[PDB]
Amino acid sequence: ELVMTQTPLSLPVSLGDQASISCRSSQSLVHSNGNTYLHWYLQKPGQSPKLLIYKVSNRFSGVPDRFSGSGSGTDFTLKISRVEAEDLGVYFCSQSTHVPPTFGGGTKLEIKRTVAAPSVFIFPPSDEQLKSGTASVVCLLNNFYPREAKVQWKVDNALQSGNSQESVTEQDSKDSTYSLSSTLTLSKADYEKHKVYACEVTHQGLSSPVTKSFNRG
Amino acid sequence: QVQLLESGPELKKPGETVKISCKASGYTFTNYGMNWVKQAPGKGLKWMGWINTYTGEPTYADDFKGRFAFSLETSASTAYLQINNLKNEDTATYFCVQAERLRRTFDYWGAGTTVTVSSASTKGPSVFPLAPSSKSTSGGTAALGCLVKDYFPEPVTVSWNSGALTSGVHTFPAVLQSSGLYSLSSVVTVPSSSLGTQTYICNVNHKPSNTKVDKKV
Repeated sequence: ELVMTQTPLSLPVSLGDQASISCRSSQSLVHSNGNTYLHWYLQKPGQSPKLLIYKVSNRFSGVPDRFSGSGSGTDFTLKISRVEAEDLGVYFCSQSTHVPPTFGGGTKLEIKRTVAAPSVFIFPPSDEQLKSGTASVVCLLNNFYPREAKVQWKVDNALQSGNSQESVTEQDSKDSTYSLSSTLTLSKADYEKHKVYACEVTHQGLSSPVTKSFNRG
Repeated sequence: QVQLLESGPELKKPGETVKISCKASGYTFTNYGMNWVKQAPGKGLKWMGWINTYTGEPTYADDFKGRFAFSLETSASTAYLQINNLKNEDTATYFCVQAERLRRTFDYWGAGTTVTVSSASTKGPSVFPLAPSSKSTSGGTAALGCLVKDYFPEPVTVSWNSGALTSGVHTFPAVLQSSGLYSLSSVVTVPSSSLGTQTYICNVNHKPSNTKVDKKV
């Protein structure tokens, strides 16, 4: 199997600016017949992928000329002059030269803005939930940027691991930020077995990791 | 048009069989190879194989030789994908893709059919409040939220104040718990001053179980 590695996993961009996504293949995609079957697709949330560029530089029918492709053997590049809102999504490169057709891992084009530290909130489990044998502790990181954040849980100062799940929203349309929730789940007994519950958020926008906490339970 | 219309979403249990269809427009049916690609939640794109619309011969990718069957109904211009002895790992969105020989590209993609394999039984969620910081009432912006946990299957819809409240609202993507049950939280940032005057109710609806709950927070 041939491997296609798309360099920019995520590409922050300002509207109107140029975007450049890279694709590198394990082997030369130069078929022995001459052609180089390296194509580019864009897939938007909830939608099926869409062919943009084929055979390195050929724009498929209907595709805006601001989209262009280059490259020759194992290295290829897709460029988008003047990025538009409708251009935001995941770009996949794909090869059809070798045995089984393979796709790159995808590059997410996103809106680049200023750094925003998250607003951190912590919620203890409700009495109604505890009353059912479970205890969920929720840590909220509100409207931050970039997406990278670090939320470490601590129960009576002991660092937790493996007992939490976190969800993240898509970049906000108005302010271009992200929000994230981290849920720490414990049995009621284990929950009532400790004092302080705290989530420590460490984001590029904070001067030093911030931690919010409570201690009942 | 190259139109490709796939069948509805499928909810299955391990070991069962599924048959997904893809109706294409005639007068071009035999002009493309009918490929199939899988996309597991947040995973890459995996080519499964294709079937010759001119001869009816399937070619399966190494990773899909065994429980997968490519078929066609040349009369109804319809292509089918069948997966037997279904596994959790089959949970994905399956695309029916028309491909052209010369360009060797994936020209038209179907909408994609979502298949969810699980042993879980339909279950309405439990809705718990995510109370705004009490020991910190007047401090600018308040927390506030609802934890909608342990439900199956997706989706769930959550509004606030019957829809009058949308700004600041962040409803996170569900997360599959180790129990095989989904859980999610919907939060909202309000002014601490509004706490006590402005009442907040999250409206949670789970159609699969015909469950509807309003929770004052």
